[PDB]
Amino acid sequence: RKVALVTGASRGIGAAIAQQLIQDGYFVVGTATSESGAQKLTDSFGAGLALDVRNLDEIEAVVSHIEQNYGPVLVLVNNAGITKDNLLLRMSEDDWDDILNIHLKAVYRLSKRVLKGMTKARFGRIINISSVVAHFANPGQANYSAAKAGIEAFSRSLAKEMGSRQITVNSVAPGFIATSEDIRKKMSDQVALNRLGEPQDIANAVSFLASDKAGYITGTVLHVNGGLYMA
Amino acid sequence: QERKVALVTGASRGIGAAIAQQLIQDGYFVVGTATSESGAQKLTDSFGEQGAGLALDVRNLDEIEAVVSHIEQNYGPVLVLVNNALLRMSEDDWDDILNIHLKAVYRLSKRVLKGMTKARFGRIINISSVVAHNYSAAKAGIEAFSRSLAKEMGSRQITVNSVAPGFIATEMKKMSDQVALNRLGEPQDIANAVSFLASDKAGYITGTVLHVNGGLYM
Amino acid sequence: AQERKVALVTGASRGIGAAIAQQLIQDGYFVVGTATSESGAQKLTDSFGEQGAGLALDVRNLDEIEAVVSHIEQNYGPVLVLVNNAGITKDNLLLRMSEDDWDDILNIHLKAVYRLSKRVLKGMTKARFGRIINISSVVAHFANPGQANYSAAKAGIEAFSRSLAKEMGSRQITVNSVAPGFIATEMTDALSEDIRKKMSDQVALNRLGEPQDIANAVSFLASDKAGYITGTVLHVNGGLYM
Amino acid sequence: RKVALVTGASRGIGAAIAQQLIQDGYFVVGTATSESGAQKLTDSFGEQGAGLALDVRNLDEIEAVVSHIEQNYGPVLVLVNNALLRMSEDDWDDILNIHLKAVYRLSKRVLKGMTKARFGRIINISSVVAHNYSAAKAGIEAFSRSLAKEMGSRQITVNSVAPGFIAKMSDQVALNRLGEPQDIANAVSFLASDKAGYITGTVLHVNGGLYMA
Ligand SMILES: CCOC(=O)c1c(CN(C)C)n(-c2ccccc2)c2cc(Br)c(O)cc12
Repeated sequence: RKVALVTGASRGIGAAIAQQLIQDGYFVVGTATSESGAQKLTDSFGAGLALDVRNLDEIEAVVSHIEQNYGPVLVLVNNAGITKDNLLLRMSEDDWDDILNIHLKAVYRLSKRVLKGMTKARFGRIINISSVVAHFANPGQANYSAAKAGIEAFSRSLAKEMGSRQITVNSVAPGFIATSEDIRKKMSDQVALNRLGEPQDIANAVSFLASDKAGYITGTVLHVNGGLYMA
Repeated sequence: QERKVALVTGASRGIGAAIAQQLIQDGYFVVGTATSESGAQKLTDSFGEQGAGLALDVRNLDEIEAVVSHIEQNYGPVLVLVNNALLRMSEDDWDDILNIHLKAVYRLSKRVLKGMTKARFGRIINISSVVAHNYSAAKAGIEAFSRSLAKEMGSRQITVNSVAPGFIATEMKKMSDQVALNRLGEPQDIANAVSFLASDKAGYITGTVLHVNGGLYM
Repeated sequence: AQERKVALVTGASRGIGAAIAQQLIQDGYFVVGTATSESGAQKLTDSFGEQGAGLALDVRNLDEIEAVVSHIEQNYGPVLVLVNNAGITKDNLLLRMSEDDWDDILNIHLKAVYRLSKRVLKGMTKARFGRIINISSVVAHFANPGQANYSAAKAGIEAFSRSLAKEMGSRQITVNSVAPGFIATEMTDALSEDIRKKMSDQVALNRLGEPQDIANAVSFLASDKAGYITGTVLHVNGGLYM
Repeated sequence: RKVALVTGASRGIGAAIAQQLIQDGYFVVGTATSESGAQKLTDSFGEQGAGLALDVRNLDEIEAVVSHIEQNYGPVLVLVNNALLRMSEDDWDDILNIHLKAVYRLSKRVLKGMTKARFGRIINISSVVAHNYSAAKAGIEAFSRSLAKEMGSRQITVNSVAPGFIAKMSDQVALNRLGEPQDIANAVSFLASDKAGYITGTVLHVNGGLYMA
């Protein structure tokens, strides 16, 4: 069983991805911010670990541990949902740094860390979860938008570098995903499919990318937003 | 015949052939079309029980309508439609290129629209051409057109997507140096993309271009 | 007395930053440019004459940024054209990209943009006039290896610009990005030739660009002739990326 | 003076574009669908422009007009091409023919003169937003890129300009107001000049923040 590591697995999009990767035949390590969260994950499967994506030493702890115990990480899903929206005039340095750290830096550190296993193995999937706001301006989301756009760019670069070693690096960019009724309808009017998304939709795409069926897809953003944004 | 019907234009060889074979494993009844009767006869032989080969020249509108009607009568509504593949040139050559690559897609999409609207399910997938050994006009045209169709067909729960191959093995090779994964694709790689798009796992993906080129272009 | 509007151009010593600063002068802005050293700043003064002023600034340091903007308002006027420009790189394959290679590049490019942007808004919201032009790069969209940190920073700049353009619209402040491609620079001058040609093969126009090309683009957006363009990316790459 | 051809110059955006190109210093030939319309254009241009009748439907008119321009005024070095559902094939054929077929023919026709002078600008303006992924607009934008790659070798630039709301609609716009024809003419004048020599294959959006790409 190739092992797959899914950060932010406790709920929503992350939970759906970890479950789906189980069904796909992967042994799945899901992580959560606190130890309450990691044990549930242990239960939902039958391995969860607590990880703060902001800390380098924790990241080194978890990955080093997994390679000893289960096997080298061969599918890495970087998923994070935390937001700290504010208009720029009201957005603090801490508000900026936190979101940049949790979304973008974490992708750099974990992607850097797993390369070794993937390179030896002749096989690798790094799948980064971005968002449609990387491309759609929404106010109060300066920090979140920038982080997600940075992840997509990062993925393209990393895809060039590691392609020789048969490792694919892609981003999946969810649209309006479910998780005020008027706010909901205004979001819906924009989507061509005329509805909001569900985490299963993202899990389905990540599963595809994670499989042998997507061995020739790399350096791409796969959009899953029902026509909200086309490109 | 019980299964949902998928129609794959130009299913004779390579990518077309591979797409149609996959859609069959996926559980669709597949009608693969070739330009000539001899070509369609071959398809019928190879699909066997779970398909049929029909002759179609995608250029003629009456032939387009005749073929879908024949399918509608014999097999069932067309729920999946896969349209398989220098401007300083003659005007005729250009018009021919856009009749085949763009007008046809428009015609077949309009033609099958009703059946998909009724079932409230539909897949339209357009395969752009293989890269020669980026900003090609046919590809660009086709991808811009998929986005627009997708905007219109969306309310009815129909997805329109294109799939862009890079270098795929035809026959043949340092073109592969240009590819990040460092090799040429296989037709099956495009087949796998189409199958994911064609299935119930891709219900919220539309207006998109799914690139299958190993990082040739990003 | 000085009666021109003030433009601040960060990283104006050489290449693209230099050309931008020289051109905005010709456009009739009073241009303050920055350099990484006091000696670098001096040269800018000896170049901007009585039409501009040089200042030393390490864009990674917040206090230093607050001090410089404060000093501009104190000696020259509010900053109504902000051009965030930075050329510094720290290339490496992710295998050998350290934490500091990452942090430092993200701080110089993306962070600086956030900090300087934020510090000049109110001074722009007051005069109801405003231009923030953020220099991006084509490697934000054009996969390039060994530049993961620089590509992420630049792509982030573009998205940040879109988001701010939305919040600052009511106030008549435009926020755009300009994204140069393969521009002949001091750094591009150092490379081999079959490789510079390798770069040019990819460009549709079949040549490398000039800093003046980027200066021309920024002057246009900075001027009264682009008052209805905001939240966009202006690509100046000769067809490298379409 | 270098010659600029501006189709559909009779009113609004096309009119503003022709006037700005004159100020910039080009000799401007504006086209109108009928002969009186062309005469009107001629009157308004003073002695620095001319008006010709051209119904862009007919390719045959394009040969006569460009030839007419070549013989009387000079070679065309700047060419501005000015401006959708389930409807009959015919409506589609007509829109495409105006928005895309005419452009192709015009672009092909001025290509040798631009090629010989080592200078060229083709600038395609898409239609205003009504009242995004509209087919004519998407098509024209896609077409401009393809033309850009092919024509780049000859130092000819091909770009697109995409207006938003040009004179609530205003509430959707970031700058909170409608644009003016002059907004488009300014963008066009920039691209048409020696300032924009390294810009090709792009779409210059001038929508006040309506859409951000
Ligand atoms: C069948 C509808 O599409 C077209 O007829 C053409 C398109 C595709 N666009 C609309 C997305 N294109 C097109 C082709 C390549 C790139 C962009 C647009 C056309 C170009 C010319 Br010229 C023409 O006469 C017709 C079409």
